[PDB]
Amino acid sequence: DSQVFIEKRSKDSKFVFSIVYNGFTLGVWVDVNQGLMYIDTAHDPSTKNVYTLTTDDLNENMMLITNYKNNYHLRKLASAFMNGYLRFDNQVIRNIAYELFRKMRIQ
Amino acid sequence: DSQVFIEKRSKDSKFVFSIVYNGFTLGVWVDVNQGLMYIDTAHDPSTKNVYTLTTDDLNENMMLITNYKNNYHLRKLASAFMNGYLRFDNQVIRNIAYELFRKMRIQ
Repeated sequence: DSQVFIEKRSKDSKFVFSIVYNGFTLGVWVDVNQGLMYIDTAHDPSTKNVYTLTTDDLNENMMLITNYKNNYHLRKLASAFMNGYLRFDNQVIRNIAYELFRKMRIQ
Repeated sequence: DSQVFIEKRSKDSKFVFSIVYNGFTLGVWVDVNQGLMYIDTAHDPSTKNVYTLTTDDLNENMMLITNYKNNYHLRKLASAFMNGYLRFDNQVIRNIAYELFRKMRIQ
């Protein structure tokens, strides 16, 4: 099933933040020189940049514009995905990221 | 009502494309040096870069990822809006752009 955006994170990529989506944690990583972002299960368990996203959406984190003040890393994620710069470690992660993205909105 | 992202287009801004949303035409313009994009009613009636967006959405142009191949200018629009780089000529235009954005999705 279309393993095109499927790349493992590069040696020089750096951790930036995590998303806990339902209860599953996804680590987001950046390769600065390449201009690519990667979503993997690996993460740093002590980071300040953590975002709880849930299917029912009580904290409104699926609302990119409602929460502009607080959600900077999510809006970048969504940009990178739309501008073609997001990479996923696995097809499973990919299917999870897709599902996450499907319930986001620009309001 | 919050006239913050309300700026008229700059002297050096250039036309890039239009969106016909329901039947109303919006011209999108870029100021390259400032890194800002503007939505106004002005447009170039002979451009090739035209995108028909409709509330019921038959052509699927509200699906940023479904139509990745064809919708490059829309994905940039949505990026600019989320990264804080979109400006609107009027509050009316703004309310229209907001409404347009509300029915878009990342699928």
